[PDB]
Amino acid sequence: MLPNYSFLKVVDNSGAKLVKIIGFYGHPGKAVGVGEVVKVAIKEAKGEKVSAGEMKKAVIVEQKFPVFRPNGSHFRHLRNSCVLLSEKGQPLGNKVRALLTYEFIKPRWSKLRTITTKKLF
Amino acid sequence: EVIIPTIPKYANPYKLTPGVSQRLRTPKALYEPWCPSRLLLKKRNVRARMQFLLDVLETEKEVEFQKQRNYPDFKVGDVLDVTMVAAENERKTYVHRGLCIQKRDRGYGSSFKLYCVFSDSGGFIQHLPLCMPDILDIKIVGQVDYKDEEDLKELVESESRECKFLDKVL
Amino acid sequence: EGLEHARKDAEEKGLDPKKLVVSTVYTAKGKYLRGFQPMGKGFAGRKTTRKTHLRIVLRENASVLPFAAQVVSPSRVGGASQKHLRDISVRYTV
Amino acid sequence: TVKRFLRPGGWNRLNRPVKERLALIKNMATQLVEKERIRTTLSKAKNLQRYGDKLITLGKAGTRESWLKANDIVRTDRELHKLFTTLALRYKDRQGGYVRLIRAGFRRGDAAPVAIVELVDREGELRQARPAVTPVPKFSVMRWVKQQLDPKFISEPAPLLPPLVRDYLKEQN
Amino acid sequence: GYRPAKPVYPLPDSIASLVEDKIAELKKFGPTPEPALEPLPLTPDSVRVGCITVKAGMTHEWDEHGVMIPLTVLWIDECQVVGLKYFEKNGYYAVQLGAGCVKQHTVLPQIAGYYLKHDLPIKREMKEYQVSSPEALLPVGTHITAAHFVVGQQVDVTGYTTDKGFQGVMKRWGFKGMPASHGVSLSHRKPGATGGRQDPGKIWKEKKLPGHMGDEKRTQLGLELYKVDPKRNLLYVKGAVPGPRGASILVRDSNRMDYEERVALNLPYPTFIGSPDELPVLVRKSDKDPYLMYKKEIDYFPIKWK
RNA sequence: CAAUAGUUUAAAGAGCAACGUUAAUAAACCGGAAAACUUUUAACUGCACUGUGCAGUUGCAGGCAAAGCAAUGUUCAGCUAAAAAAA
Ligand SMILES: [K+]
Ligand SMILES: [K+]
Ligand SMILES: [K+]
Ligand SMILES: [Mg+2]
Ligand SMILES: [Mg+2]
Ligand SMILES: [Mg+2]
Ligand SMILES: [Mg+2]
Ligand SMILES: [Mg+2]
Ligand SMILES: [Mg+2]
Repeated sequence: MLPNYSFLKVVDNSGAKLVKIIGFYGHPGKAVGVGEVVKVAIKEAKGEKVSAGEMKKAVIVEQKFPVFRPNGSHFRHLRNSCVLLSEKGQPLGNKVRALLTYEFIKPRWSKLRTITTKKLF
Repeated sequence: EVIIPTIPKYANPYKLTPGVSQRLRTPKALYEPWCPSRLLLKKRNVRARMQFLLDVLETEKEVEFQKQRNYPDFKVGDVLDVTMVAAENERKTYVHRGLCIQKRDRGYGSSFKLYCVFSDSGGFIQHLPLCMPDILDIKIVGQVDYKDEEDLKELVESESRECKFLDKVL
Repeated sequence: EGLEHARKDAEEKGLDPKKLVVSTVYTAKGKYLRGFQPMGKGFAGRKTTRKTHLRIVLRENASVLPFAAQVVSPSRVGGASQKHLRDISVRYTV
Repeated sequence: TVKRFLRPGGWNRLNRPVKERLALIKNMATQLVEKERIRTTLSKAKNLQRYGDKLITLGKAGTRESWLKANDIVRTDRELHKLFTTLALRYKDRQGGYVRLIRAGFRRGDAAPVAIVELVDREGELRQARPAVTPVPKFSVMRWVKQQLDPKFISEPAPLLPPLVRDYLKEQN
Repeated sequence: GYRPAKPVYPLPDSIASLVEDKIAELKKFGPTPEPALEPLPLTPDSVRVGCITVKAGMTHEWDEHGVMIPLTVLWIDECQVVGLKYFEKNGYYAVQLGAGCVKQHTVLPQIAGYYLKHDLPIKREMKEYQVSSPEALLPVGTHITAAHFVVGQQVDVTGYTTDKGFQGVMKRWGFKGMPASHGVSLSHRKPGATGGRQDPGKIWKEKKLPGHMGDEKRTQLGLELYKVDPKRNLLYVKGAVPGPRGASILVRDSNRMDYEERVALNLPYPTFIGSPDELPVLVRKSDKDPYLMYKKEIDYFPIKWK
């Protein structure tokens, strides 16, 4: 549950460190969670691939708010993080330092499921 | 020209307790909450009987669960190994190791929280119903000392010396 | 007090107290004690104590309303209360 | 019965803050023990009746833990001594209901309701209370039912020293 | 309330006799019908009778797929047919059902008189269900039990909601209010404007304002019947049901179901004939996969790549 | 309001709440008057009652117990005490 204009930490190796959400897609409601794609503005980057002031797409990977499962359980992280994506829908990096959860077992996240180090499933 | 009505019979001759499902140390009740109001020796409120009806149903489900599973009596501060099934991933089995930070004893709605830390990703918390069928086994493997709730909360916020196993097994 | 005083007056005149009916009652203005109380920003108000007269007339066999009140006994305290002699063995039977 | 509220404990607010509320109830409880009969408003009487019953329970306990709790409630040493010695032996067999409340109309000035709170077994009692232990007829359904449900039913007052303690003393001496 | 009574006048002697003869003729009725309890075919337009139940509370359970299901428990104490209506006397056909039990000395003589006259217990609640044909009438005294329903169907529930008391616009109607700071003065939770000026010059009817909230009749449609316990007269329904514990709830076959669905369920009609004591506890089976979205793309995704 | 999150120390498996759960895309749903019908010796307070009484005398959210704590058990408190003998 992240409202618009929230700050996120980048967990890929594309060079970006800090981003801010500036828009949503479709009709997700007043907040977005893990598995949704948003539009972000880069605030702090140290690299040649990306620079501060650009606008990119990203996917939410971790959040501090409870994530509920059909069996009645839920889990929580201690940070909010995302991964930058290209216009074709592929990551801009090749190494993700995050814990992948059940949301990414879906077929559309094959590339993330390959470059991620630790997986919960 | 006279029609005699039918008098119901007594289910348990010379037994004063119907034998409803209750915990061992609770004094036995003298009536069944689902019995019609007309056939009761004591006319107790429907509202109070409905509360007692739910308690009987809860105990019936708990008895069946205990016949299916046998878990240890763990406490807060113990390190546990929990075997679970991931319905999302084609019902595959995994084993999780973590610290128990909260335990609620509320009958059939009992639950607990499991805490663990990873090498780089940080802390991770799970809330697990105790009677959920997805859980297959629970075992105690160790203990972590703490002074009070404030000390335990500080430990959780500052991830440290909680990396028992770096990843999940199976 | 007025009701009792009027009945005593009726008996002296030779009327039966068991047939008396309240036939007329009204009030009348008395002499008032005037005063003043201050208000905010220098304004002032009135502070009056009022007084009234009461008149009651009782007559025999006058038209009366049918209202009647039920009467019950008060709480029984002392040797006249015998709730402690109840036998509670009967309620265990069918 | 005494109404239950939504605050911690379900007690009355007595139109006071919690600190002043506890100071008032402790003082009145001390006076009830000393005099055994008090006349006050209905709200203070209802709260005092429920509080008074729980104070007698501590006296019946007769333990070091119970005395410590009571020592913070009672205001006078003489009243505290009476609670554990005299009242403890008085209500050995009575299971609850050590205080009664009877309404007594309205006051004169503010027309507030009033009541009388009194102990339920003593000389000078307003009424005669039922015996602490109810006698059971020898040929009643009640006797048979109690045997089937509670074999340890008490039918007559028990002595201060039970037979087991008496037997032990006799063997010792 | 009612309007003041209208004046009445005696009839002329040349017309009084005629009026009385005609009025009596219209008020003369034939013998009461005698319904027979027998299974009947179900037709495209045929409504069944409902039942009166008591709300017990909420619990939860896990299904065959391991999913947690919230449940509401409804208890049927004693429901019987206590009267009939037919066209000759009332103009339409209906069945009257009663439930509960009360003591004779706690009700008005008018209420107790009806039940005593037919040798029935004094019942706390009474409700009417309209039927389609005279053959749908049930004999007086017939019991309506938990076997009246088929596990896995949909039902409708009606009742009175929980009383909340006198509540304001923010809680009663969800008004936004006014800011907490920036110069606001004693109007944080007030409704604001209630009209305009000289035109229209008044306040419209049913304008939303503070008032009492919480005791009103509401109906929930399309709830699922999860489990049935005929022996103990219990119904387990998924979802929320209006009213607090002990509220009286009316249960009916949902109008959201089509004729084909009712035929497939093979609902009892006019009602279940037999002894419900020797019946087992049944749980509905769902032939669906709650985790299908993890194997196939069925979820909502607004972005089209490339 | 079963579960999850927040909130009260004369505390809690309380109560109220949404950030939580269920349902709806309709001749469905809701409100008051009233014909007709039925019943009656034509009916009419009250459980501390400014939450609710779906509780009126083996009635009860008091007290008391080894008890899940507005539930189970119960001899006490208050409102409202009961019976022909014998055959
Ligand atoms: K106590
Ligand atoms: K309008
Ligand atoms: K509900
Ligand atoms: Mg001045
Ligand atoms: Mg606001
Ligand atoms: Mg100003
Ligand atoms: Mg202000
Ligand atoms: Mg509630
Ligand atoms: Mg209590």
